[PDB]
Amino acid sequence: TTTLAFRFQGGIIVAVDSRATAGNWVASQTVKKVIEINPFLLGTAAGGAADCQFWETWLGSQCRLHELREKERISVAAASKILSNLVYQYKGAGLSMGTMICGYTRKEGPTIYYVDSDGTRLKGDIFCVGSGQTFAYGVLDSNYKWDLSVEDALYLGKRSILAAAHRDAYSGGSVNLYHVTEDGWIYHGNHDVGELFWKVKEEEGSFNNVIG
Amino acid sequence: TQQPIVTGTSVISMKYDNGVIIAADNLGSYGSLLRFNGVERLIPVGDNTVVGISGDISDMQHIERLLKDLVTENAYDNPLADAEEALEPSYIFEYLATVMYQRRSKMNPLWNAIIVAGVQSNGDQFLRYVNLLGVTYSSPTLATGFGAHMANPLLRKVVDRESDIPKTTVQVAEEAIVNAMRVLYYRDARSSRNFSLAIIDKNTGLTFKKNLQVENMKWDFAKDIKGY
Amino acid sequence: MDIILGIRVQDSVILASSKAVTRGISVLKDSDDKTRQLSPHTLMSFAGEAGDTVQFAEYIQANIQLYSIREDYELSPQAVSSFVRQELAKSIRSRRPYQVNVLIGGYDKKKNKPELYQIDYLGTKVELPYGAHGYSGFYTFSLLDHHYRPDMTTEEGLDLLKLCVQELEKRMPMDFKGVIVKIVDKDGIRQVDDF
Amino acid sequence: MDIILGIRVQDSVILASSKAVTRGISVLKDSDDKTRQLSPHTLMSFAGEAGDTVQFAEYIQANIQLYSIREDYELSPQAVSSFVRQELAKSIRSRRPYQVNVLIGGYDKKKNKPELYQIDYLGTKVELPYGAHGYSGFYTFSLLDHHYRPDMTTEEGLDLLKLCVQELEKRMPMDFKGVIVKIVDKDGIRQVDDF
Amino acid sequence: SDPSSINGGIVVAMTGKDCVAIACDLRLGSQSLGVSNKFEKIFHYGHVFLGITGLATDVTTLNEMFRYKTNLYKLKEERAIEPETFTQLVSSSLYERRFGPYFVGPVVAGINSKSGKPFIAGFDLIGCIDEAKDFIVSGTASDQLFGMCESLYEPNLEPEDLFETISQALLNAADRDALSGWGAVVYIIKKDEVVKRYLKMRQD
Amino acid sequence: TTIVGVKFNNGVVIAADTRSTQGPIVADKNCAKLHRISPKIWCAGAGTAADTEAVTQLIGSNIELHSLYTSREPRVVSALQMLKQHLFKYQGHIGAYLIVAGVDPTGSHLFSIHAHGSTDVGYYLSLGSGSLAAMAVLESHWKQDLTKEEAIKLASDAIQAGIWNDLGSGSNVDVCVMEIGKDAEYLRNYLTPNVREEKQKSYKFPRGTTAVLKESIVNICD
Amino acid sequence: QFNPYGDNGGTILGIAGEDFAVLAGDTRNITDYSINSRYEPKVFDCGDNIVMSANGFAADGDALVKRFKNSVKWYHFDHNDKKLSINSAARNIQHLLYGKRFFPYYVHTIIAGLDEDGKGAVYSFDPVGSYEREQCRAGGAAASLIMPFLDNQVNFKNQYEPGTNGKVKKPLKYLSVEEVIKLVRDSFTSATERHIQVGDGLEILIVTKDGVRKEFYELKRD
Amino acid sequence: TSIMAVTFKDGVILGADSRTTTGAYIANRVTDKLTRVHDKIWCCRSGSAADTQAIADIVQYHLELYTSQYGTPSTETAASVFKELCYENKDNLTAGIIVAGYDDKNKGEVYTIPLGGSVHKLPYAIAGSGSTFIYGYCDKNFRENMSKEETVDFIKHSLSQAIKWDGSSGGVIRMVVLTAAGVERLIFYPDEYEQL
Amino acid sequence: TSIMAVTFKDGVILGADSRTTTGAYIANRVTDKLTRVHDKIWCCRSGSAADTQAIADIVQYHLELYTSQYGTPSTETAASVFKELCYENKDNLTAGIIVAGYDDKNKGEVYTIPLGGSVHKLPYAIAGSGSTFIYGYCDKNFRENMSKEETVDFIKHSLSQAIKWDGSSGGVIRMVVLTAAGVERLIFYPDEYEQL
Ligand SMILES: *[C@@](C)(CO)[C@](*)(O)[C@H](Cc1ccccc1)NC(=O)[C@H](Cc1ccc(OC)cc1)NC(=O)[C@H](C)NC(=O)CN1CCOCC1
Ligand SMILES: *[C@@](C)(CO)[C@](*)(O)[C@H](Cc1ccccc1)NC(=O)[C@H](Cc1ccc(OC)cc1)NC(=O)[C@H](C)NC(=O)CN1CCOCC1
Ligand SMILES: *[C@@](C)(CO)[C@](*)(O)[C@H](Cc1ccccc1)NC(=O)[C@H](Cc1ccc(OC)cc1)NC(=O)[C@H](C)NC(=O)CN1CCOCC1
Ligand SMILES: *[C@@](C)(CO)[C@](*)(O)[C@H](Cc1ccccc1)NC(=O)[C@H](Cc1ccc(OC)cc1)NC(=O)[C@H](C)NC(=O)CN1CCOCC1
Ligand SMILES: [Mg+2]
Ligand SMILES: [Mg+2]
Ligand SMILES: [Mg+2]
Repeated sequence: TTTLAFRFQGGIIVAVDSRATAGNWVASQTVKKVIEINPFLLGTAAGGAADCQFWETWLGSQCRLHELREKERISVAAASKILSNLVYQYKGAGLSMGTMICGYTRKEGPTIYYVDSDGTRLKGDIFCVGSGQTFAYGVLDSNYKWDLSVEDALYLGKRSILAAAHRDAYSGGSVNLYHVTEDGWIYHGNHDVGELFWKVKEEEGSFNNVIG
Repeated sequence: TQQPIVTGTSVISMKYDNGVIIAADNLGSYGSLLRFNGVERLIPVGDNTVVGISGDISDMQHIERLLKDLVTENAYDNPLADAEEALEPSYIFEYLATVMYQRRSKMNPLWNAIIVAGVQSNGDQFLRYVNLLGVTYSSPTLATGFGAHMANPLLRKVVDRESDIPKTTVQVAEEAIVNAMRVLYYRDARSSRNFSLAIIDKNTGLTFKKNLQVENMKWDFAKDIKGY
Repeated sequence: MDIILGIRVQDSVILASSKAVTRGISVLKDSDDKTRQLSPHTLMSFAGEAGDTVQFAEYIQANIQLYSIREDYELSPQAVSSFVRQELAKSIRSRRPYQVNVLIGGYDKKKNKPELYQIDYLGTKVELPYGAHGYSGFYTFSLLDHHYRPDMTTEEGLDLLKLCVQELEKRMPMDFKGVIVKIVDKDGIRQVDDF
Repeated sequence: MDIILGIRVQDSVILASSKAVTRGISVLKDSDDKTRQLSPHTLMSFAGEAGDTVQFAEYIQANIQLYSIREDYELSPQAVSSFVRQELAKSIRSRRPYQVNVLIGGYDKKKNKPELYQIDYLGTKVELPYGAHGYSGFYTFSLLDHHYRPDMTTEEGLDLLKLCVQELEKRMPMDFKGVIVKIVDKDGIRQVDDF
Repeated sequence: SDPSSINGGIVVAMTGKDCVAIACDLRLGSQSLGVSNKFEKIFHYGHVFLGITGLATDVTTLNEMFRYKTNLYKLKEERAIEPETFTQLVSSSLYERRFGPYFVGPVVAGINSKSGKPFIAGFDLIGCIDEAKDFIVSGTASDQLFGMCESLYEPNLEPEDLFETISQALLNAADRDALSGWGAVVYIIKKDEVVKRYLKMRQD
Repeated sequence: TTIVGVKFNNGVVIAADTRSTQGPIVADKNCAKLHRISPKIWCAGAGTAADTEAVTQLIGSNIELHSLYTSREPRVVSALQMLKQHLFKYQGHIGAYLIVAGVDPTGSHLFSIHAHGSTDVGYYLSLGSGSLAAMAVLESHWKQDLTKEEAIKLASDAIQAGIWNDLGSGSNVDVCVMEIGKDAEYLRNYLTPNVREEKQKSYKFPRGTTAVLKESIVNICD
Repeated sequence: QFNPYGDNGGTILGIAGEDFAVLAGDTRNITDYSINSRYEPKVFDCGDNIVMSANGFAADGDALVKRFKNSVKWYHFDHNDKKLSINSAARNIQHLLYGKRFFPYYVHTIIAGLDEDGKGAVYSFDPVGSYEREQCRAGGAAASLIMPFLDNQVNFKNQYEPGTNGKVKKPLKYLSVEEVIKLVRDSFTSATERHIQVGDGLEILIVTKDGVRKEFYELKRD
Repeated sequence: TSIMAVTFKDGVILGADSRTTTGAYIANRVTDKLTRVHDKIWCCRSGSAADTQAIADIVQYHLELYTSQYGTPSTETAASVFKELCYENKDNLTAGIIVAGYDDKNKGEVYTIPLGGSVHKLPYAIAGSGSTFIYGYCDKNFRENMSKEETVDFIKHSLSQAIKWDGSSGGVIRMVVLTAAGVERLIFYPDEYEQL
Repeated sequence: TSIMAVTFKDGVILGADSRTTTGAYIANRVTDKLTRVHDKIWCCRSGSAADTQAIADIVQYHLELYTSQYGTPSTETAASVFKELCYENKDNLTAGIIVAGYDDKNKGEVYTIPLGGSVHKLPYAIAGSGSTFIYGYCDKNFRENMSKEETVDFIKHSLSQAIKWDGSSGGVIRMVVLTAAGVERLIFYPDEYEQL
């Protein structure tokens, strides 16, 4: 894995790769690492695959029960804390999860929470999580400004995953883009690295290390 | 977590046209010490099933008691206990297979390898294997321990697939089993000369043979062999 | 030791190397120069096990300087890099191997081309447009994949390098106390004093 | 987590805590507040194992806040510190102990005196004029032994604290991304925004 | 710390009608970090081609070593070494380091200049010769390559057809291995002409 | 591996399967495990593949030099002595398990050698992962005073037992017959009972299927 | 110390068409270097047009299939004989597997059938419950051999349109049941050649709206 | 292994089973564990087959060279050469050897050499895994100055019991008789000795 | 330990040495390893002294309670109770027990229970560290339907050899005779048995 999500002028961008690994064996190239909890909440998946898939869909069930009981959509803080308190109960048992709870509510505004399997829970504007997080940080940090346009922000997220997909051996497949606004999340397509790399190389003039 | 102490070696078996044959030697080994020589490792259940057991003997004796108790329990409130509602080989097997897998799942296994041979009520031959891990499988020929390595190759020359079963008589099948037992005596360091053999036929029923011996052995060429 | 970078541009090779020397819970020095001049147009930066690094660098330096005097001629960067690789390739199957990773930046005067070689302690050599050793590469490679162009100037290369150092200072766990930058071109080797 | 300091002066207690949250080779956050307000005149800073720290701090916070509501009264710093110690003293012989070290800075309104308590994960409590947890103490204790006086003002205490942070930034191996400073006195708890 | 899977890479070779093909990927990494996308693993000494997978320092060392040995061979014999003879030289040299071996998976390919017969061969790290009519595979995606070659291959393929078969074998095998890929090269070898083609493949 | 050796009337026959493995993967489907030490002394090898090849060549080389030195045809006991002393010296680290057989002026012989350097004598022997499957057949069907054609049948049957029942053995059966007073006949692929069936489909791709970036002529000449 | 796990070998394969789906698996069962059975089926009809296989450790595999079959039964009892959809069956299986997250079922599970729009569906699982719908999946010992072949021949990966300069990809299209069975048979014969734990026989279960049909084919027994 | 050597009136007799094991598998059921190092000096081999074989070959070489220079060696001399090899290489060897020989002056002699490499001259000796089961029997039944037929029976009955209880022992019972008359090889098959 | 139990014409006799060891030190040279679980049901104890003692005490309690309700228990019943404890607690026990008893219907009976917890009914049984050295002797010398004097000699000679070879066995030879007549305790000192 490589997953990122950053806050900016026009809301939140969330971008993930789609590769699954079993050692050096490429298990899948078409995995969904973003889970749509509700029209205003997203969850990213990094680490152990069943762990992420099982507990994040479980998280969605707890969020649904909240809005049934409280007649109100759960806050990003409360949603993230349900998940962090859960994994803390399993601390030491060997769960492997690197997650980001992204979403919008009225009281909070656009919010991102990093939650991992040691029980670390952090609010923040920028996070990159997974085996290729460093590669994504390299591109994202060096190009990030708060005043990015929706168009430029979408691309930077896409380009940052591509950067990690290229260098990190345990990342790749395709890029899944999302954009979170006050009106909810919007899906911005699946982008296969097979075509996206050459399209980016040609148009951007980057990736000069590769034989053109 | 166990370690086996007093142990039994190979159990071998095969199908033939009208039924099944099964055999196992009468030894209870204590490591390299050939401690006990009067051990029966074939245990009949009713008049239509024989259970052959290898591995730990204390665990074998426990399984004996379970089968003994199963016959008693089946007879309770059962007017057809000796007819339509008698214990089938398939019932006895599934029961053991359940126990074996439950015990391995509790990290406290019955340290055995088991072959259930018999004939079903509709005349069909039954032959299936189960071990300490709860692993199960069926085949025209089945064998445990060294038997798997040495007996199966010989028995598979007689019955290589399903279509070879109707073509195999009880005379041919028993001859192959007795031959295999001799080969095991030559080559298995924890085997004995004395053994038991059982035949379960759909017509003649259960024939249990005790106190058999390996015979017609080739040892004479030994005199010609000198040094290394 | 820890951070050593390298960038080859149109007309020069730029090497950046961290100044910190740490041991236990103390930064013993913050002005350390992790490099040796092998010849007038060849520079080698190094990083790895304490002691091994300097001992190896100076040993190579002595050998190249000996060759220069003997033949009254400067070895090509390619030739020096192959010599260094072979020494490390011997080393790895010794009783106690040199645990040193190096970058060799040089200007080939016959070809009029800059050259950057990355060699690890196993003796694994590769020519690259940009290189790094240790954890640095996990940030800089992807960054350079994006921002690097082959026809850049030395000034453009230094700005590209500043972008790397800023990213490392932001995301690396350890304080490496900045870097010493050196440029290798047709006119030889010189140090950038204000970085 | 890593660096947490504390200094008790004439009329206040000052707590300094690092802002970095690092995990592997990445600084995930550089603005983290490693503290919780237990009561209006009691502040607890913390450091240790990931997850355990915040989980423990908030658990204590909940308990003290519960007491405050029940009795409509604020517990003394001494009382809070003894409660915290006992929780850690239980913890250490549990199946999975809290691996958290804490500093408790408070102002006792009945005595009109500032108080600083240092408690480690074993449940080892000591009242001190100045305290630290982790590797920080190996630099700051000797420094404060020299420069500390008991009758200092809050401003003098902050300058004394700046002297500590400068020394840590110079000699510590890791980048801890500066500190968040907070002052506990007769008027409660407030944060210094420009440090 | 398993020498054969630190750097990563793959090589494959095939025979056709009066021709042979040998192909390799271009990746060199340090475990998860991809470092170089130009690292070729196929070399040649006269008309005999050698591919080498495994630990990259040994790949380089052995190339240099066999260049050394084939150059002296040619000077003393006054002729180019043949694939069958070179195969024996590789085996001797590897077994010389029996209890401190080079962590490699070499593959010989070429056409005998005298008989005109296509020839391929593979080795383990310790020298055991694996000769084959059809194909040889090597590297971190050897399982993948075995599966591709065993299904896709047919005998007596024409050079142009053989190119498609070997290229598809390598590409699809590489895409299922994390440590292989990042570009690829294919050599088509006829009796007296050799074509070298760089393949377009996914760069992740 | 599965390898056997069987003695008969006027000589000795050895046989072997042709599978080579790396873990669960079949590396070679038709490898040669029968090795010539001298013209009339052949060796079947099991264990570490390179070791059986190297040790048999080294001793074979030294046997040829010895035969030229003494002006005599080499003896099986010489190969046996040289092999066991070599293997013993390496305390089992050279993982070669060999069945040594042949004819010489003394007569016909059959031995086995283990990696640690112990040697056995016998009329019928089997080594390798499928030695138990083979030995089962040998123990069942072997008798004194076998003919040539009977011994070949018994030997190939013992290898077949390994081929079918042992996962470490497969493919074809190689045989080598060493009769007294005659040339040794090496029967490569004596049986081939594992031919691959016709594939359901041809996977010949349309020309141009593969995307190419660059082309170039390679220079192989001087 | 007692080791509760074992490896029973074999390999399985699932392919989905437009109005059908196949789940294939070899019939060989092994431990170490011994063959236990040449015909021991591990692809099962579980009712509601769902076929299932759990390959790896057979004791765990049988246990899982047994539990899922029972899950289908109680689904009917508790929800008025409602048909269990393939997507619902997949999620249920995730909970069965994840239920033993800290003492896992050592199996790679594949199920196949039709979705609620009548289109072919294949779902695949890891040992602890993670799952994903795909057109294509191989599982088990020889998965690494077969899977890349499927990427190439089912999803047309790395295949471009001839003469388009590697710019236009080969278009995706569904395969006929005749074409899919050809690929399955070729996949297994290829895997049997190079993997020692694969062979003996091939059993394919085909699933259409009409029901579940079977087909059996011989494989090499070495 | 079960092995033994017994002195008697006319000389000495060596005895051994014929089983070689690799684990519980019998690698050779017709092994010859009685090996000639000189005309009338033989030894019984127990422990590692490879080690005992390599030792016996070296001893045979030493005694052949001894004979070329100094004539027939004593049985004590042979035992000393075995000891020297076993003692000096004790860390790398697993060999329990019984040396037995016939002189005309000294008559029958038996020397046993355990794992350590120590030498022990005895009237009779037993060794190998199966010997543990017959210490009681052999002690109660051994007499000095037995006849040939009595000694053959003593060995046959002893090894029969050792074979019966030890799984690592079996096959045929080989024996070698060393007297002034010469060297005689004897063999005894299961059908005879099992029902003793 | 060396221990044994032997059935004969009039009933059964138990036999044992008297040595208890903590390493190579003899903690007790006059130990009583023959213990009463019922009037005419006794057992020989080998293995851990603490384990066998704790087991024997529980069995004695079970059979006393059995007798209160159902009268005299059979020897088989006693062996079953021993088995139940040994089998179900096999992971935590090191106990090799021989059970011997006299019924009037069943006469003399011997049941041996090794480490695993399996049961084996035999004409005679031997156990303990020193038993290994007398398998050969006991097999060759045992006969069914022996007299009292013959059986006493058989046990005395057997344990004498076991003691002679086993360092973990020694002291006096205790015996317990179980017949219709009653219970008789016998003792035999070194000065007698050593020179047999
Ligand atoms: C990248 C690829 C690096 O792994 C991502 O972290 C990726 C995230 C992801 C999220 C949702 C769905 C698929 C993939 N993670 C993986 O692909 C993951 C890597 C991993 C394996 C094992 C781990 O130990 C807990 C941690 C991470 N791969 C898997 O989970 C694979 C598919 N399954 C297994 O390895 C099965 N194991 C899991 C642990 O328990 C034993 C069985
Ligand atoms: C059967 C196939 C064993 O499965 C035979 O013993 C066969 C013998 C043989 C002889 C000549 C030519 C071909 C084959 N042995 C092998 O195929 C052998 C299997 C084996 C692997 C590892 C072993 O111990 C570590 C022992 C036996 N295969 C090989 O030697 C292959 C070619 N090489 C390797 O697996 C790599 N070796 C390198 C040396 O170190 C051990 C691993
Ligand atoms: C009886 C059978 C067991 O002790 C004898 O001692 C017998 C003696 C003998 C056999 C043949 C020819 C002459 C004498 N010994 C064996 O059969 C022996 C058992 C043994 C193996 C290893 C030992 O420690 C090194 C000690 C005893 N068997 C062998 O030597 C066989 C041929 N080889 C192996 O089992 C391979 N060994 C090599 C050493 O490391 C363990 C694997
Ligand atoms: C002979 C001497 C040796 O086996 C007998 O088995 C004898 C039986 C006996 C002794 C007294 C009373 C009735 C029966 N056993 C011992 O003397 C026994 C030796 C032994 C110790 C530990 C064992 O494993 C647990 C097995 C055998 N000695 C003891 O039990 C003495 C009293 N205790 C110790 O040595 C202390 N042990 C406790 C267990 O852990 C090791 C240290
Ligand atoms: Mg990648
Ligand atoms: Mg086979
Ligand atoms: Mg004593």
